[PDB]
Amino acid sequence: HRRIHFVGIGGAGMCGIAEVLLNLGYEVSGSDLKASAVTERLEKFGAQIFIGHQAENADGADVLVVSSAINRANPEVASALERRIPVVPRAEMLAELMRYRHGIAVAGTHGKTTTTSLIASVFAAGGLDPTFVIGGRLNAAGTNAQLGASRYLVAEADESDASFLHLQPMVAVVTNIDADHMATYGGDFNKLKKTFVEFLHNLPFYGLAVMCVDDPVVREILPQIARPTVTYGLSEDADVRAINIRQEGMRTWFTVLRPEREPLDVSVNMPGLHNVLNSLATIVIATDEGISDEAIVQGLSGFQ
Ligand SMILES: OC[C@H]1CCCCN1c1nc(Nc2cc(C3CC3)[nH]n2)c2c[nH]nc2n1
Repeated sequence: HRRIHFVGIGGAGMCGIAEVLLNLGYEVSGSDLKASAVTERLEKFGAQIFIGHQAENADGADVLVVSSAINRANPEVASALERRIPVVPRAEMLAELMRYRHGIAVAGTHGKTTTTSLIASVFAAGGLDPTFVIGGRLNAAGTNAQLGASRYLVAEADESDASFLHLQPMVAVVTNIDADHMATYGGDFNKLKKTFVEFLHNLPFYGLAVMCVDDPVVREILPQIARPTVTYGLSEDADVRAINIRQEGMRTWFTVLRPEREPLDVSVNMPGLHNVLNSLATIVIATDEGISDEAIVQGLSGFQ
């Protein structure tokens, strides 16, 4: 399959996905109700854009991406269903981008968004210009460069998303495991916890699990993770720990302890121990990746 067609390519987090797919070398087409600077950019990058929804826009497509669900009203979808051209939801195509890059999946009920951004900020300080996914929207700092150009793809992993178990990351963080989304799993918290174990088992044997052992549920499932694991937290028995936490204004300072490394003084421009924990998770990923102490310090502190 070589040509991907987006129904409503302008809106949502549709445009970012199309942009990455162009970067990967696919033929990309899309329809939308109104032309915009978003569709002009996609067209400049090689996408074929149709204004209006007629069945002939899906011609030649090997797969359709829709933003919400399959709508019989929209004729492109119905013309695809009738040719058995698969129609996949936006979120699933978004998840699969990770198979083409060195993916870093940030899971956890709370803190996914700040941790993803901290990671992207540090990697960017290290010259790596990652593409990152927050709220289903693809971003990077390069602006002129196509999304997906970096080797690195940093993405929120939401345990209530239907594609949660279809991510193929190289690195996975679990900041914490809460019962918010029990209804997704029959309303059973034990089922929810098993899904996080399953999610971590999507790592390859050479992958990394980054686990916040300050959360008692993360700590409970730790012995089931049969994947390389680095723990972090304020707990005294974490691999990567924060000590001597202090303040200077809205800036939080602390010293991070790492195995086989000297103590490193960092600071982050956001308050509360949760942003200390977000920094530790970032520090673990950057360290394993070989990023320098200078870029870790610069990425964490210059983060607004
Ligand atoms: O159960 C401990 C959890 C439960 C509730 C939030 C505090 N806790 C936490 N948070 C993190 N990050 C966050 C959280 C938020 C906003 C929601 C406040 N922004 N960033 C974490 C990164 N690693 N570990 C974490 N723990």
